[PDB]
Amino acid sequence: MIQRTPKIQVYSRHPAENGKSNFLNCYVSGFHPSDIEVDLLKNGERIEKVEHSDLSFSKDWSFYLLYYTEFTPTEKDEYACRVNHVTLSQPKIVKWDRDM
Amino acid sequence: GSHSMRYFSTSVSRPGRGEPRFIAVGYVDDTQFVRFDSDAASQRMEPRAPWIEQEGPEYWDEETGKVKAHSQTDRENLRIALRYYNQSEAGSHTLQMMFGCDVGSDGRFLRGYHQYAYDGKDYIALKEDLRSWTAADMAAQITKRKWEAAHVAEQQRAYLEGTCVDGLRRYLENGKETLQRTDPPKTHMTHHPISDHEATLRCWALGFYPAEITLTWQRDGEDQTQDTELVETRPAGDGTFQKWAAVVVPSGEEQRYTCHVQHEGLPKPLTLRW
Amino acid sequence: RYPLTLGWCF
Repeated sequence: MIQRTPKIQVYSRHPAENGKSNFLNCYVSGFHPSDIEVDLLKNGERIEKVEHSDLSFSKDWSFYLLYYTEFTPTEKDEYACRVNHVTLSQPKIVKWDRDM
Repeated sequence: GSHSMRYFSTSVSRPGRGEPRFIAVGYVDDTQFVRFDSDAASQRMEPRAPWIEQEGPEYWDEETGKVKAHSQTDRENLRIALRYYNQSEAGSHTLQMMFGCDVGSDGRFLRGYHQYAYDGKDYIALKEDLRSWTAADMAAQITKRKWEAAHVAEQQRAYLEGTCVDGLRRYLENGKETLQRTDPPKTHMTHHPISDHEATLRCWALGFYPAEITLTWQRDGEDQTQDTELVETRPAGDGTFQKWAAVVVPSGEEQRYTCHVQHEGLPKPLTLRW
Repeated sequence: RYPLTLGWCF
């Protein structure tokens, strides 16, 4: 059984507008097996009210999940996704870029 | 146009840690509509879209019964798979299943699917004629012999060409407004200096549905693949998708490049220029 | 319309 490391994207549902209501997203795809850990961070500290979609998969049997939390972006605030998985030696951290 | 119904299920053994975890989800096209989780306390097929809520408690009983039963079948299938391959009970294994049908615009059958993967690898599939099976290996030959003897293909084909396509039609009505909708991409372009010698031109496609889309770059009306990055199409969280394409561009050249955008929701393709 | 899986034994 080959194992596939996830591909990760962190990004917002709508283009950021400081001081406005948005959703922060982290999308994990192309991975296998299904057990994964995904956290969103605000200034380095795990965010708690985080929800996720139901486990599904693509044509090549690889898994994908959306992790999302409601947030308000500012000029000052830092956000990130943190993903661990069997294929990853240590947790991977992916900083949020309002443009990628 | 065409529409599709799909069910996806995943069983994961949890050695030393109790029964296997079973998650199944159902989809019409790119929209999810129901789910079942073996570990959840409710023990029912739950609704995951608004347009499925207008279904009676008969529906919810029948579907609960059927999905709950499949979890037990796949739970046993993992035990069978271990023995077939003589694999240690200590290791966790996954069994995935895909099931569904495709219809054309007129609502008629186009295609049906039934297939299994063991540990990420093709195990057994119903061929397109829906009368025969493709086994991947010696282990699946055993399963395929069982299924031929029992005439699983004849049962599946009958379900696939009838109860599935009928089910699909029915679903496309109840959520006509969610499902037969076409949301065109809201597109735009950004620019990021890398060095005082190079720049990133990034072309965006946002809030579109369904998920299929094509983004191309072009230098002087002629295609380009060199130095382009194309991220994977992604859920926005609201039933829509996003995608973007970038190119590295030497300073002063920005206006030689065009972005091209194709989607079912666009009456005409889009061309973007910095 | 979840499939009829009774016969899907390996």
